[PDB]
Amino acid sequence: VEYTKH
Amino acid sequence: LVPRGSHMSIFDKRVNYKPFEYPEVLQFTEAINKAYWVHTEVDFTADTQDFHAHLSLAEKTAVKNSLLAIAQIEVAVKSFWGNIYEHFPKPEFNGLGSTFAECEFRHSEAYSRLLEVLGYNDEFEKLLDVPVIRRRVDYLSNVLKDTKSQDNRKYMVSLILFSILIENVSLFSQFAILLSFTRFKGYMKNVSNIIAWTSIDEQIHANGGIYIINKIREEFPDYFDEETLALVRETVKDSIAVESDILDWIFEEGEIESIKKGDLVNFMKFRIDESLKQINIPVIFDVKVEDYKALAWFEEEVFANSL
Amino acid sequence: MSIFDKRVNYKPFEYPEVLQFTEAINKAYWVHTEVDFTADTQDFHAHLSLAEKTAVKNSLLAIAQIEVAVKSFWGNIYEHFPKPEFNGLGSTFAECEFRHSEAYSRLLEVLGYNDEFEKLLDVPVIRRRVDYLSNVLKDTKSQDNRKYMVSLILFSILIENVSLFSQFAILLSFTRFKGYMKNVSNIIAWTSIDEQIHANGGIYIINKIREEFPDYFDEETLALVRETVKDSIAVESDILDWIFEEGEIESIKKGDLVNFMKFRIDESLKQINIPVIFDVKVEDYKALAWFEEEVFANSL
Ligand SMILES: [Mn+2]
Ligand SMILES: [Mn+2]
Ligand SMILES: [Mn+2]
Ligand SMILES: [Mn+2]
Repeated sequence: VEYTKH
Repeated sequence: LVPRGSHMSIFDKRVNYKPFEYPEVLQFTEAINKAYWVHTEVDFTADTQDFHAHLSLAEKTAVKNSLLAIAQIEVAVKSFWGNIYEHFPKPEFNGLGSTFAECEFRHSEAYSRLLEVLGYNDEFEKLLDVPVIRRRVDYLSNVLKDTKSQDNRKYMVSLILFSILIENVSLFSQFAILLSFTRFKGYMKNVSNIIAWTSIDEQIHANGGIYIINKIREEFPDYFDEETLALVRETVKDSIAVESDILDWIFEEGEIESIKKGDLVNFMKFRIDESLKQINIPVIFDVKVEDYKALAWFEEEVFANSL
Repeated sequence: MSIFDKRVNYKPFEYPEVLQFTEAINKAYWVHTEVDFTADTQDFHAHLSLAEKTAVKNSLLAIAQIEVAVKSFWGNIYEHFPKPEFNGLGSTFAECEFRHSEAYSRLLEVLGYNDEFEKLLDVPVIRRRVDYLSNVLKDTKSQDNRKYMVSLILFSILIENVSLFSQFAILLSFTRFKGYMKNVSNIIAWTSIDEQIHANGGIYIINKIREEFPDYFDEETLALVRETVKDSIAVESDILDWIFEEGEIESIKKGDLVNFMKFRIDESLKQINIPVIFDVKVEDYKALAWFEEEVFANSL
């Protein structure tokens, strides 16, 4: 799973 | 205080560079950066004269075999650290991975140099003629078998064994032997520089491994199950048996003054247990008091031969 | 065996010249924590015009766009050239790229551009830069050795050798001609040396492949490279317009920067036996001949 966080 | 109902794991890919989800990574990369060294810094002329004139056959053979044993792990493509980002797809773990992988190439070049300098390239090429080394290759291949496994539980097992055995223990008896020559007889100072610097590096790699294992603990506590803990306990036990026998081969021409096999074996057992404590696994050997203080001089000598 | 075939034994190296590149990195080793930028911030605040501030800012944003990222190319070359020495070359360059990402991430933090960096895809010319960089990198993990070799050529001659160098030049002009941003210019100069070593390492590999598989360097490959380069140089030219969006500055000119980039490309193409594209005249490329000397000066 690919994602962003700030 | 408030635990999250859900969150991304260490195995999921964060795309944005900063902030780091695992900022502590930088403790380990900065320690390596600060200790940075290459073998070209070092000239071994004094050490070869020491070797030629002042070491017995028993001593020469201890040096030679301790270095062949270190080379057996170090003079190789060691692709583990370069591969961790494939399992923990975070920017910080690419940085830890790349940092430790470059370090291991400085290692391979260093020990390759010592082999050429001391004239042991022929003996290194034929090292698999030694029975106990072939058994070391076997236990090393068992540690490394799930290094590239997509199954995360198994990979975690590889990582535990990689960190506590290969990084934290497998080399350290050879490091101690070589250092003993400097500590107790003032010989081989430059060789002992290389070894002290490698020791510092390998401790940092082992602690970095331990950090990652402990993060997996927090996120996936179900992974540290009965079978897995027992699988680790057994592999460690066996591995220490092989490394004890490595000592018998290193001292094949006889025991020497600066260091003893029994002290080294308790030194290894001890550091295994300490590493086990650090990842909340029950101790295996439970060494003393006061055996393991035979080699309590190790760290002091390491700190000393780093200049 | 060939460069694509795995060798098990550590030494002797089949490609011993790898060590010239790894030794260069070793000798040039640096980390950003060796520098403090307080004095640079003071000059930025007090002594730079809006035009100049924007050029500094946008140049650093453009650098970060490439440098503040996971750059997986060098760490993965061993998967294509499975030699102990190329694991060495790859690991040394990969670590180097992490020192870069930490350096430019810090510069963003210190200058207060983290919000703008997060929103950088709002800039049209940047989106065109993402596309061409993506085009270049798309076959980085291809098992097709021919496909990968194109990636390798374009990575080396564009991304390592050229894409950032106009930004490097802009930042160094402040130090050279006005005596400001000395510490930023330390980071820039050290990065420029590292990236030149990376590009040269790529050229070295490319030419080894050419010696062993001349058939890979066919008419279709050479035409694809030249077109991609032409499109990418047009994109980097437009980047310059955005860097100077608040006005032209005294210390460096866009025209000179474009010739600089065109010249750098041609020299790289010559080194790998591909026809020059721009053929820049001596009096044009001499304009930024000070670059190398400034890099050397700010290396200490
Ligand atoms: Mn090592
Ligand atoms: Mn290690
Ligand atoms: Mn870079
Ligand atoms: Mn680079």
